[PDB]
Amino acid sequence: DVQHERAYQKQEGASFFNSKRYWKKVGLGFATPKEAKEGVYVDKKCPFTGNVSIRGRILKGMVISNKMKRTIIIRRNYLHYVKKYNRFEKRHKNIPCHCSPCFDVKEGDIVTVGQCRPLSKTVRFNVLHVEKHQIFGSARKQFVLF
Amino acid sequence: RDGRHKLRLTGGKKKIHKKKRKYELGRPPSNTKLGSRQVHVVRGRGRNYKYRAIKLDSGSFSWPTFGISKNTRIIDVVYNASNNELVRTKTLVKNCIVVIDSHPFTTWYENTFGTTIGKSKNIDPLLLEQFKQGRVLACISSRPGQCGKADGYIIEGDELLFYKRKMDKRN
Amino acid sequence: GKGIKKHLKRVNAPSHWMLNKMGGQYAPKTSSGPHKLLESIPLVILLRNRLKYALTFDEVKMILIQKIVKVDNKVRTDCTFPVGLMDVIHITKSNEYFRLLYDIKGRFVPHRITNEESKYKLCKVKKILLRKGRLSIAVTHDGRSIPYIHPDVKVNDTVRLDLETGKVLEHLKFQVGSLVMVTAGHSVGRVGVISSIDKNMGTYDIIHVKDSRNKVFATRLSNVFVIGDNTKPYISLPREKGIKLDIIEERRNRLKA
RNA sequence: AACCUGGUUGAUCUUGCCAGUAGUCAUAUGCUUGUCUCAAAGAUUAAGCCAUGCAAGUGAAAGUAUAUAUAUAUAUAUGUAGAAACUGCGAACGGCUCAUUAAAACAGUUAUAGUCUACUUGACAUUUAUAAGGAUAACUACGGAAAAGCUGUAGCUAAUACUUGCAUUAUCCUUUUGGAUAAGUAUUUGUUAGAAGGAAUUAUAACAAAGAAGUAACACGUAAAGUGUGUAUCAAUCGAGUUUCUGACCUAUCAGCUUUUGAUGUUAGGGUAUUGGCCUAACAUGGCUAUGACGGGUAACGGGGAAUUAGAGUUCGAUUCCGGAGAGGGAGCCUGA
RNA sequence: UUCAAAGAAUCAUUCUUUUUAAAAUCCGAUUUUGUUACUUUGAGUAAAUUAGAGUGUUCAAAGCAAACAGUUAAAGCAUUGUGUUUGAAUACUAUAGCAUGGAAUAACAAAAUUGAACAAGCU
RNA sequence: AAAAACCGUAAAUCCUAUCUUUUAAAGGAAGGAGAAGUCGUAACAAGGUUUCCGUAGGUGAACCUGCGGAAGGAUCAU
RNA sequence: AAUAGAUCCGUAACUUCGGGAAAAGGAUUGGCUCUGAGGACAUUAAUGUUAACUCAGAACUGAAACGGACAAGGGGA
Repeated sequence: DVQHERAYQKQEGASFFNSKRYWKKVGLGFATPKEAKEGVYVDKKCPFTGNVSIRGRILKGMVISNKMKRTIIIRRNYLHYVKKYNRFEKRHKNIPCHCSPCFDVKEGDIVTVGQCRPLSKTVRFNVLHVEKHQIFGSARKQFVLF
Repeated sequence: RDGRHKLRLTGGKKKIHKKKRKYELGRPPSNTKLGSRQVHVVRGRGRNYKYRAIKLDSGSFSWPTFGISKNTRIIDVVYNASNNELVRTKTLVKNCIVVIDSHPFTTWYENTFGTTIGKSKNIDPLLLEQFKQGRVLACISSRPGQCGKADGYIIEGDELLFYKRKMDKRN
Repeated sequence: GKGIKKHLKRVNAPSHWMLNKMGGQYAPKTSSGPHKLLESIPLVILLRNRLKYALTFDEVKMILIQKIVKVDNKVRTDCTFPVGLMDVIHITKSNEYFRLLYDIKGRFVPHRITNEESKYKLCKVKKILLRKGRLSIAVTHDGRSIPYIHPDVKVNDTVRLDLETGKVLEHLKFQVGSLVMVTAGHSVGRVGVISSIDKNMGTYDIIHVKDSRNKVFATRLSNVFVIGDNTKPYISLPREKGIKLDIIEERRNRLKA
């Protein structure tokens, strides 16, 4: 259940013998999710359960892809100003983020993520909060000012 | 030996300048065998010494349900979650599963509790069966190629049941 | 190799050092020590460019060889020694006492002070940390470590250290009535009563300061040095008294003579 | 200074370019040249090749002197110095160049709660002693080689070179005072309690195991006790490595790239100073792209900046400063912070 | 999808102040009420260069200096001598990032084949 | 201490392949420039068959012919 | 005479787009000891009984040899 393949993080600080489930607060205005607080999953890279600390900067984005295990692709859309023509142009760049199983995401959901230490070759952000959002058409084709 | 020469995030090849720096370094692995204690000294950055253990046979091992540690000797290597070649060649790594002599622990139990702080944890049958066998299962918890010593803890409960099932619906 | 750089080009030197472009290629790289190179001056320019006692680096060395100058009443013989944001200099042969302060244009000036005045040092604590045995040490802007500080002392407080013994005498807090001196900003050198402390979670906390003439200026909390309580500053201030005047009407006082 | 003029016709009005015009911290060159100040200068092509000589050395109290020389009251004591050499530190800075390099480097903006950090500064330490051991340079004698910043053998000798190694404190209580109790700095593992930060598996504390390295067998002398050198840890400082967000020229007669050969991610480990496919094993099929991926070109190091600017712009930036990279081309490695 | 009226002040107008729905704080009166773009102020911005303040390098390019009485001393201040008065400012440092006032203009969110809030009882 | 082996870091040389840049070439076939070549007369006038377009065939050359268009036509019109 | 099986890789001009093609051209192959993957059958999410040779990977080993004999394209313009 909690672990199926040959994979279990110790969940350091869980304590199993004497003590008096482990979770942190993350802070920064975010609320540790109830599913994280009372769940059974074990994630080494979860902001609320593992060793990772959220520090750096906070960003928002559309979930573009959730096809890999516990990580997602977040596309951030923004307007780049071209001085010569005195107008803007739509520009984008997608960033990969880790997504703990406490969060339930789909393509098109709007997530706010916080920077953490480099967890893989390309991921440096952990999703801190998810809001459901219905998308019509391709998620890449969507454009949101965040 | 770190950082560059990989493909970009997109899959594009990156033109390389900036020939290899020393601080990337990348020393060869320590394949810590099981045998007579020999370690070597590695001078890392800042003249900080790292103890690369070529072979160990004993180690500090902890009974965690009682929160004690006693110095025992490693008998055999029986599992590791990574490549099976490591157990087959009997190499000690940070999460290896080893067979540990139980006698120091059983003697300590006799001396402190009597009969075979916050005491009286009631024990379990699945571990004292191994104790009667004389040899017990333990998981390494240190990094022998980094600290120069193999230390670990007895596995009990669900994790022990898991590892026993993995070692032995099964053959 | 790429070890630490040991030279400082003149045009790369800090601006408040006031090193003329044409007077050489290099600047005296301050040795590592109590204060950052950016927010300190070396003794070479303290005794060569400000007091004009020396006409050259060799003359500065000649001064330092005789154990005459002291920084925080102990002998210093390093030419590139950081003096610091505020601290006492004693020239024994000429009997005189200085404190390094900022004028309202953010430049380090030696303020003449009295012998009795030259025993008090205002140190801005920067870190409070407990080591083995639950002993609390305060790391100050000067870079000293003061153990067994009073528990009431907080991170941004200031302490009045006795120079000869290195003991705290009294501490000052950071209320909205506490007067402060600004350290590195556009408003470096001003002295004001703290309008308020706008604290924002995760970024620089800003604090607003009222001058004597009710002019408000905001600054990063790291650029603030509590100098007194609401009664009076605990140090004599340079002749400007930490009041920055508008450029338009400083010209009026320049013209009237 | 927000400017135009000659040229298509037999003549006209247009479009439209050619030519004229001025500047260039923009180079070359022709002619000419009396003063003074001021000052760029082998970048362009050949990051082509180099004779010669110099460019990083260092001892004024403070490691080691019977090479040796000298001086004061009487073979003595103080000395003054000191060739050489050992030891220490520096030579990783500086100076030069711009070949490489196109989200790379660089710039602004973050993080390091993912790390290392010599000199310097502040704190400050723990499991034969009227002072311990061998062995070496310099030096002496005998040599080898055409030659080299080559060195063999034998004999001596020191050092802050190399290596051994000599108390004490804290806590409980009748309660100034008496007895009782206890003794590892970093670092690693297991079980726990928990001033600050935005958030801690933080500081710290307790229990159980290991355990580095050290806490001076060292040198010179200031008030009518000092300094030097060396040392464990913490902090500061001088820095570095990684790192977040955003920003680049031309080209689609480059449209699909990446993925066995790590590509994207999970898990475990190895490695590192630390995080990380950085590497390995298993597993899943991911990742980027017409908002231009992947390619190609650049007679492309990036920026601060330069020229020309009414305003917009266009063009340049090898070159004072900063960052990067390199030492004929590659690769590897020792010492060392 | 929240619009005006009343007063003090230049010359004949302009210019400044207050309220007038509703829900949670204060016993007739005390006070918060989407997100962003955008815009305003800040913060933090190396110098050199640039703009620019001051300064007769004999002028100027410059530089960051300098100026003041003294055919031979008064003054200031020191309780007998100690020179004194100064400057080396400000601005700029993207478009991105941090903080911040915001009424307009733009988006997005929430909004019914239905969704709320209040009172009482029950858990 | 020589020396050896094995993983690794990996210069360098060779073979093969691909690409980029430059370049030789019998012959072929364009374009441009020549002060004054030969042949015709295609276009500009209804240019002596109105011109022109697309397309197809043919001819020494300009060009000619068929089909369908245009007026930029020689018709703004019983 | 030259290889010639099989596995993995790589494969041009040209083209009637089907081919060319086994193009060209590289690498590997034994033995041994192991590791992994691929099914069927019964009990009150859970534990036993049992079968094919087929693939993939790793250590070791040898006079560097392994389609060991047999069998078995020379390619290209």
